[PDB]
Amino acid sequence: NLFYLSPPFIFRKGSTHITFSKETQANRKYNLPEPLSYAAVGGLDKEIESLKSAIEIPLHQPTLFSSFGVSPPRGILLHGPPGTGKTMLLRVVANTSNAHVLTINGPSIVSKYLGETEAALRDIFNEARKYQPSIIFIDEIDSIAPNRANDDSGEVESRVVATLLTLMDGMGAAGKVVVIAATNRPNSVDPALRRPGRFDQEVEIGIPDVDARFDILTKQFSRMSSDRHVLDSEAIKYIASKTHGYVGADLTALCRESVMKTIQRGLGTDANIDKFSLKVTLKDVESAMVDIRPSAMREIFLEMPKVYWSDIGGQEELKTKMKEMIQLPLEASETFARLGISAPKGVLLYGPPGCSKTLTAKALATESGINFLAVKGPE
Amino acid sequence: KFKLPAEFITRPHPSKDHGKETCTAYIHPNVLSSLEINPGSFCTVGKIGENGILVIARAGDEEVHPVNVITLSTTIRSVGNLILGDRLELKKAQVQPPYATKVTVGSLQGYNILECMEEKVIQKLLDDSGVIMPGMIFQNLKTKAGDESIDVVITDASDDNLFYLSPPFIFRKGSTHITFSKETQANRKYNLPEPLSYAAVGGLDKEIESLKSAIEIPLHQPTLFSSFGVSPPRGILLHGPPGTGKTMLLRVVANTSNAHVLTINGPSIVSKYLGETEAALRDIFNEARKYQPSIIFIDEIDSIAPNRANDDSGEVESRVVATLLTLMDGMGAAGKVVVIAATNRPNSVDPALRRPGRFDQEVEIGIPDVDARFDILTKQFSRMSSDRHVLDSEAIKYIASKTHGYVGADLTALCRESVMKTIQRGLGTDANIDKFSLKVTLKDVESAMVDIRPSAMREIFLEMPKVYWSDIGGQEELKTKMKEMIQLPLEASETFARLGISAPKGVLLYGPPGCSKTLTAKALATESGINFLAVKGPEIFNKYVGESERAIREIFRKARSAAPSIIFFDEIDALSPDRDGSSTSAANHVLTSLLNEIDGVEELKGVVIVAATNRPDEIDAALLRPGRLDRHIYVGPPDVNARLEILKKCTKKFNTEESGVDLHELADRTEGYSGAEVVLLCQEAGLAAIMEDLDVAKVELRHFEKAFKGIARGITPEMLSYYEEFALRSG
Amino acid sequence: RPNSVDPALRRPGRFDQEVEIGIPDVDARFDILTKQFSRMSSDRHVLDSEAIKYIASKTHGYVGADLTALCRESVMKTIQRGLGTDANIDKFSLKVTLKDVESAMVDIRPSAMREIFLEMPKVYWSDIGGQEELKTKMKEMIQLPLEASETFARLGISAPKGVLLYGPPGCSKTLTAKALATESGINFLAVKGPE
Ligand SMILES: Nc1ncnc2c1ncn2[C@@H]1O[C@H](COP(=O)(O)OP(=O)(O)OP(O)(O)=S)[C@@H](O)[C@H]1O
Ligand SMILES: Nc1ncnc2c1ncn2[C@@H]1O[C@H](COP(=O)(O)OP(=O)(O)OP(O)(O)=S)[C@@H](O)[C@H]1O
Ligand SMILES: Nc1ncnc2c1ncn2[C@@H]1O[C@H](COP(=O)(O)OP(=O)(O)OP(O)(O)=S)[C@@H](O)[C@H]1O
Ligand SMILES: Nc1ncnc2c1ncn2[C@@H]1O[C@H](COP(=O)(O)OP(=O)(O)OP(O)(O)=S)[C@@H](O)[C@H]1O
Ligand SMILES: Nc1ncnc2c1ncn2[C@@H]1O[C@H](COP(=O)(O)OP(=O)(O)OP(O)(O)=S)[C@@H](O)[C@H]1O
Repeated sequence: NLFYLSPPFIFRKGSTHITFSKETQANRKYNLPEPLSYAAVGGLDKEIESLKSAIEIPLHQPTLFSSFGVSPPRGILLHGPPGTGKTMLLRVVANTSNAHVLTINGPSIVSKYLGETEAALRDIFNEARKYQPSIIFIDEIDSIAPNRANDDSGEVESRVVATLLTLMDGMGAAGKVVVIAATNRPNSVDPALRRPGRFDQEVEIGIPDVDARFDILTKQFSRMSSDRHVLDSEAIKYIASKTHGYVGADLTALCRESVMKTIQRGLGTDANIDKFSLKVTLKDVESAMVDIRPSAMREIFLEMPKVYWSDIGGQEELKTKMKEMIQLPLEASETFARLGISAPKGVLLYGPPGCSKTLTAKALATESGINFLAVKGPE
Repeated sequence: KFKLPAEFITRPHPSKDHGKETCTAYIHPNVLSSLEINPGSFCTVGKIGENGILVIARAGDEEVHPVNVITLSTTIRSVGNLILGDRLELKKAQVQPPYATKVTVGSLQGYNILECMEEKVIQKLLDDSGVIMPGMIFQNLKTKAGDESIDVVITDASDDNLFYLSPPFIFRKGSTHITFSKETQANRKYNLPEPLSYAAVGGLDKEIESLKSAIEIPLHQPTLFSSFGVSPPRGILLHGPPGTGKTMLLRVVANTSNAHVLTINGPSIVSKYLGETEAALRDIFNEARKYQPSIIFIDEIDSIAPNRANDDSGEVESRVVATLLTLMDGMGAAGKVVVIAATNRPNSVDPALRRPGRFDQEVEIGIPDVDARFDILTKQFSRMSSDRHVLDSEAIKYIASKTHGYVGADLTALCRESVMKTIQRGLGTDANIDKFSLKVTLKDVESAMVDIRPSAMREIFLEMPKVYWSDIGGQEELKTKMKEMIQLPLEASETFARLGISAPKGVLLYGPPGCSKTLTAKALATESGINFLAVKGPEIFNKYVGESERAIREIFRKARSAAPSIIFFDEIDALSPDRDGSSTSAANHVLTSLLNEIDGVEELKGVVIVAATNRPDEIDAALLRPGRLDRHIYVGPPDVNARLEILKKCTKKFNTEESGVDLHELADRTEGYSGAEVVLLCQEAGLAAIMEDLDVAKVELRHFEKAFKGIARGITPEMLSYYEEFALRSG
Repeated sequence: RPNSVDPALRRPGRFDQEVEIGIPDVDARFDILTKQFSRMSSDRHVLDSEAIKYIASKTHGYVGADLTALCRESVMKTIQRGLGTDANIDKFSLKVTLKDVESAMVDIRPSAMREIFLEMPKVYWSDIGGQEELKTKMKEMIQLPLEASETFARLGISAPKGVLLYGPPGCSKTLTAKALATESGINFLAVKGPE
């Protein structure tokens, strides 16, 4: 009657047929945990190889540095805006590397009794020393190791930061141990904790480029079945160029919302329709994208009633020049790049009240595709 | 019933210089019996959490040995680098280790000891051990000359990795063979712990003499003070910026000083119960007093002893501080105990601890200068010693000259990153090269400098392009004057020291919009070599009463740390009203902080201040004085040659050499243009060419004429008259 | 911290009498130094008893433990002087010359003065060309009231304890502050404006 993660069976030669297959993974029926791998991470290629180097040499080839008379780099810190995939990197590092894996999940170690938070850290680092090689993860380091000089950091923060400092570089030794940390606020981490010897490397993990977003979208859509209908490159490339300022969590939300839109369309067609054949068509992605907001833009509220160029009566000169400024440098990038010329990046629209000044700004906002931040004089 | 302790304490053999004892661990017979380790059997000893050494048990006098103490000679203690007072885990050996054929007798003083010594006694000294391993040292063996002594090392043994730190071997006499060498260290593939020594510390000669004076006499020569009737000292407080060598000095003192060593690593003693933190301190000090001479180390003493008047310091903190005070200087005497504490924040340690009898000396471990840095780099590159090709002492001196602001940890990181550049170079030529066979050339140190910023500069995120002095057209006088300040003081330092004069520390760049001011800031940030800080005008201001001044003080602090350094004050007039009666209190206090921090009661040594302004007559006189903003340099609209250089640089990727346009005619045409207007002319011309077609070939004179017709001259004779009548003062 | 103790304990019948062990003045300093130099009594040579009054007169801010540190560092300085003259001179045979106490005073700053971290390179009254009236008036306040204390007590006057230095930028106002820090002898604190 017991409950198992996988059914137990016994092999009895001859009487149990060893039937071959080509499926490279276990049967999907079972909900077996499936290893996360680097192939699921998009972009960040150079950062991924930097993580590989700084994880591999300290743990799996230390005698190379001992041969060269230098200490090993026992620290990596990942910083960059939220949603860029910092915890994804920590989980893939955990699941890929063969090492003792320990985690300080910020507030998970914290206690209201005087010395217990510090004792949790000492036990974690002594376990890492005991079993080698070892990787210690600290997601949101800034939650347990604040600046220690600012006003709100009292004695408790001082003692926790001191424990981290002394367990990384103090009278005690390290061993084949590497500490990997992630933070959205690198400068809120204590300044004496980022010196070489502690978090020597600061592998920045920033917002994706157009190439990075294309990579993330191809890898996200590779997870699905043959119900995509988005041409592996072209449609995904259009979606990647149309996403500006996206970070990667929002792109996953966009894919999930596209699935939601396709299946709600299916329900609106008929309740008993054969959904699985309802390919997510690019218009479903479009309907999804209008219902998501870029990570860097949730707080940019706009009423923006979707102005288009044809609404502006005349002003053909202004329209041509604003096409020059906003559209062309992206639609003809290689030409400007090869001429060594950066397009003009500022314009002043001046004229009597009630002309097309603000309306042209709104038209740029809702025709250029790029983001659009607005300001007013006395606000 | 007898209770078995969980942790034993190392202590020294009192008995003898040498003998068969050299592998015997005397233990309390209660413990020996309880563990069934009868005398003569094989037992293992090791630091907690680590593999163990193999030794021979013996029983100690019941009335002298406490239960905790295990007694070991220097020979065995050298193997695992066991410092007296280290906590041991003792265990019985399940299996007798095998026999080796090779005994690799090394030397520490490096002589041909077989000539300096009679090997017929060396054989006895090697034989007596019974067990043999890599690492065992033998000490103070008198030479044939008698007046001198030698030390010996067993570097390795083998026969022709888990549960054992050093591979244990048994001395099967006759099958064992000597393989003598001058080598001083064990095979690094074993990965034994390498003892620390003072020779690994550089740039702290005076501080090292101070610590040695304040440790040796109080511990190993107390009768000297008693003869004079002065009480011995009890403390040293090492302090200084993070990364300067404090904990390294504590580790070296622990390794080299022949005293019982106890440690308090930050709040390692802080406990949830009401009186356990005080009990821990009292236990530590009673142990120190029981096993004199002893040293009690306290890292992060600002974390177990705050100021006790600070708001956050409650009763727990008060009780701990009181315990320290009473244990160091109270009604009971502490004996021959020296407390060496390291702290990055000396003023957070309670004032009562910082007075004679508690912390007599406070030794500052400061940021290394050029020579201290040369020492550090020499010592590390000597720790390399074959894989370098960085040699002749000039390349390391060059690196010391180039790595400004480095603190000592950054230098270790530089060596490591240079090694990694070597590894990836080797991969760059052979994807399977032998990484143990490479060498780290000066190219690699230079290639690592570009990825290591000083720890002082970590907070200063300035994402700037790469602007060269070749980008700035004209401004030759400005370039010469800026070189005189930025690079000459560092290249011609000896000449300045000889003439007795230091270079001026400030320049005010003033001129009309669009002429080279901030561009020179970027050029310095790229070409200067010395560290660059920048404040973008009113960036510092804050609604609160005392924060806008703290921003100034903090930026100047960060510049002091990273000296030599450049601070660029962009549009400084935002910070410096004229004090003619304006009621803007925050601006006036910012101005006063800036004044008193450029040239005030404390001098500003290595920082050079650059400030750019559009409206230079609005700046205060006290700021423009010599000593703060020494020399005023006018950056005006480019002349014909400067325009022409701008055009040649900007129009390079226009295939102008084909036909149509002629840059000299243009340079003459654009009189009165700011440089930005010339750049705009080129940009708009390229844009018009793109409009006539998406070619990549060439622009035409039609495009330049069209662009010229659009750009208006933003600089007027009133502006130039203003700037020239300001300049008229200099004469 | 007398006020940190509960008032109920600071009541007659529980803590009847409170005794204030204050900071020693010149006479207390001299008594302390006489007794700490009496325990030495033969390795000393400082015994003129005018040398000890001299030292006491220059030990500004010394609280009583600083004087012990002073004697100890004097022993160390004479030790290292002996080693400098001869490589293996018997350290037990040396004597503590007055020069040794003077050379120790350059290292021991009072415990009350240990929170004040001021860099302040050396500057001397000879570096400040001119300003002779200023130098005379600064001496009249910083040194005469300590050199001529008994005369002031006889005439019944206290010297003025404030001076406002004013003038155009670039003259020796802050330079005089650095000169005072280097050459006044007495302790130096500084507040840098809106700090
Ligand atoms: N290539 C990718 N880059 C980034 N995020 C991805 C990527 N692929 C999937 N994701 C999803 O985006 C999220 C990335 O993890 P997050 O933890 O949200 O990132 P993070 O916010 O930087 O880490 P935190 O703040 O410590 S939770 C997860 O929900 C992933 O499922
Ligand atoms: N070609 C046009 N010229 C002027 N107004 C136009 C034009 N086309 C449409 N409009 C309308 O006229 C009004 C002008 O509004 P705005 O574009 O805000 O003018 P405005 O000059 O920006 O006014 P301000 O900013 O308050 S001075 C809006 O209702 C527009 O929809
Ligand atoms: N010759 C040297 N001189 C000084 N420092 C050195 C030298 N060689 C290496 N170092 C580095 O200096 C550092 C010594 O650490 P410390 O500066 O004492 O630590 P800290 O950040 O100041 O605070 P704590 O409490 O002492 S860990 C280590 O990172 C060493 O690698
Ligand atoms: N030789 C040159 N001289 C001046 N400006 C140049 C030159 N070459 C390029 N520029 C352009 O000049 C622009 C303005 O740079 P700066 O001269 O630093 O402006 P500025 O002098 O600081 O004027 P203010 O005081 O900020 S309004 C840059 O964006 C460059 O593109
Ligand atoms: N005899 C002297 N008189 C005046 N200044 C001198 C003299 N000798 C050298 N100086 C220089 O003059 C500078 C003036 O320094 P400060 O005392 O800071 O001036 P200041 O009186 O404080 O003016 P302000 O109000 O601070 S701008 C010193 O830093 C020296 O470099």
